[PDB]
Amino acid sequence: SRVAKAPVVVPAGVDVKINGQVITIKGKNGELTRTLNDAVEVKHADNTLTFGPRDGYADGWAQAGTARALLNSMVIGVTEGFTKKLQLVGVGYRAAVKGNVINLSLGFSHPVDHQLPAGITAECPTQTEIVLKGADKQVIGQVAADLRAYRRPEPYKGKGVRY
Amino acid sequence: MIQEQTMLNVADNSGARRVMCIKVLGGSHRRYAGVGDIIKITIKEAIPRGKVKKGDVLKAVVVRTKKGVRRPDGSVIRFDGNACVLLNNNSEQPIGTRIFGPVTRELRSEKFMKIISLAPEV
Amino acid sequence: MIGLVGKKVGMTRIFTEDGVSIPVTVIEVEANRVTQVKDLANDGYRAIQVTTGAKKANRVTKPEAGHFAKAGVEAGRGLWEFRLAEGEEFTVGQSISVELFADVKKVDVTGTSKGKGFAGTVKRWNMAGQMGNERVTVQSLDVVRVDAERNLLLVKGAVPGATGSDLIVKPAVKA
RNA sequence: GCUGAAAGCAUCUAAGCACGAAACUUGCCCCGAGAUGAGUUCUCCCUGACCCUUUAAGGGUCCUGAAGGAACGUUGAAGAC
RNA sequence: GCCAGGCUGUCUCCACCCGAGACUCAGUGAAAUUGAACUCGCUGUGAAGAUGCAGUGUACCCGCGGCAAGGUCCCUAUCUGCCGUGGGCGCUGGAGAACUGAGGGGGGCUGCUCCUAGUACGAGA
RNA sequence: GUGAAGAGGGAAACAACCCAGACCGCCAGCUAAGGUCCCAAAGUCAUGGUUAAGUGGGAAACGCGGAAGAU
Repeated sequence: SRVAKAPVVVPAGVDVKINGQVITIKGKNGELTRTLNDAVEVKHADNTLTFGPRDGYADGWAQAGTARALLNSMVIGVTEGFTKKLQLVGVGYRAAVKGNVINLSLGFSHPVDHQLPAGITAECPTQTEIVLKGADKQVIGQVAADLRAYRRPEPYKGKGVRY
Repeated sequence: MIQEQTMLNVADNSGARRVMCIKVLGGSHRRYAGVGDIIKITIKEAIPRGKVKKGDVLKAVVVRTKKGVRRPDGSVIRFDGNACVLLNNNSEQPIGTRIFGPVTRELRSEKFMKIISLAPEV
Repeated sequence: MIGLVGKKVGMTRIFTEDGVSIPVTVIEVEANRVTQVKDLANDGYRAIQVTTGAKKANRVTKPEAGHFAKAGVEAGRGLWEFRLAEGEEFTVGQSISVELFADVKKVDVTGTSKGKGFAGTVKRWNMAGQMGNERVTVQSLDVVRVDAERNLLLVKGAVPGATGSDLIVKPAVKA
């Protein structure tokens, strides 16, 4: 409700198209599409994006707020992108990266390899530091969570992969 | 080989003369025991100060089998009777430093590296 | 690589240089002629129907004679199926040698065990039944020796069937 | 568990939205189209004549007897039969 | 009346063989019972565990071989159910072969050592 | 009151539960209890409300819970 009443400013270089309930956003990073719930109406609102709950839906306000938050995140991603940093605390924890696969060794007898979804770039300024760049917050977050799940932050030394 | 209530000979200077099997280990609800298997035996006759007294319960291993045992090359080395040497759960090193009769070459196990030295007759 | 049908001949132990003689069963695998190809378009699935051996002129029924003539293969004493590995089909009239098993090291042997007489109630149910002459596949058998110029296969262990019994050897899919 | 409020905090879920226990099923192999829902593929054989009726999933007569099977013998590592 | 010892498949585990039955061939051939039987499972009720009453599922018809759930430790294993294998029949002119497969069946156990490693963690243990 | 000595319909079956006392017959119609999605004959019928859990299609005392029922 309160969050919904907040049009999000779209900077230059970002194109927004409202095809019925579908929202298609384009920017420097690349294409993005997202089918929006029918309980909220979204208009172009040049330089902004106004959300209005549809009459007859009790959950309209929360749906509109969530849609506004998602559209704002997508706009911020396409315009500049999203960056995440992960540290590996512990002796012998390597974060070798090659191609579209991240290889890690966190005390397991076998390497743990995670596939990188398309549009996600992995870099290693330091061997123990891994940085992910992606246009969509969801994809980068999911890959980071998958990497973190391999070795949970150990609650006696705080080892493993941490944000 | 061994079965229930088997009669085993003695191949050590521990003083045992007649040893009789009571239980079979090396597998739950196991039927028989082999040469390279641990068996449960007790003593029936002992010298005046034999290391084993009647009713004793301690492990043992068969060194010679009346039924005979096989080899990868088809050898079926067999002996006139069943010979067994007593072992203890702790301090596996048997008291007897002398073994009667020859021994086969299957005693190369981790714990049987100290018995191959004995038994000069092969 | 693909299943081949052969005939059991005997079993022995092949004495190795290190005195580790291994039980080997002997299969004679003549060059099996692919009689027909079963494809998705016609037969609904990928496979090959193959034969082997020779049939007496009187033993070959005219329908079978025409089937072999269409297949362009010598009339073999039996016909069998072999599911393909979704790699590629074979051509009609193609003879398959034993080189395919020369680089497998793991095969499964399917065959009919030696028949046994009347298996009474105690032997079957512990009504009466029977044992043997049942097509069963023993898995995880490694080929010991392969001789293509002699069509000889030695497989570890034992396989169902007596001397002269027909059997099949397939890639060891299960491990 | 990535962003995340409604309810300026928080939360496994309300929107976007991910892994995962030997627990269950395929996957391992055997029988299996009497599966009457009676299934799919390959091959082979028959290419005659006449008469009658209640004139049609009709009947009868002469010739023909294809492939296959069974009939019998040798019999089997097939079987009580 | 008791003890010690040797002594055999009584057993772990039973495996094969020898003679009569058990099965077929040609002939003899009686029985207890019998109201008649086109004699299925499960759920529910019933003078109270239903082959026969209400609901539901499966099953082509008929034979050959028996385990027996139905101190004479009695009462043809007659008949229900039970697996294997056969005779007849249809898959639509007939026949010989190779099979997909709706479904059903079997089992899915577990100890030790070796590298990781005397490693992460852990003040140390 | 019923059975005993009353058939028949309904309650899925059922003798004591509801309706209902069979002279015989005719391929007609109207009712009693019970039903009007079907099996199985009838409204997938009109209006005012409860029901989000298959409670209906089994359950007390007690603060919607209590609630666990027969191959």
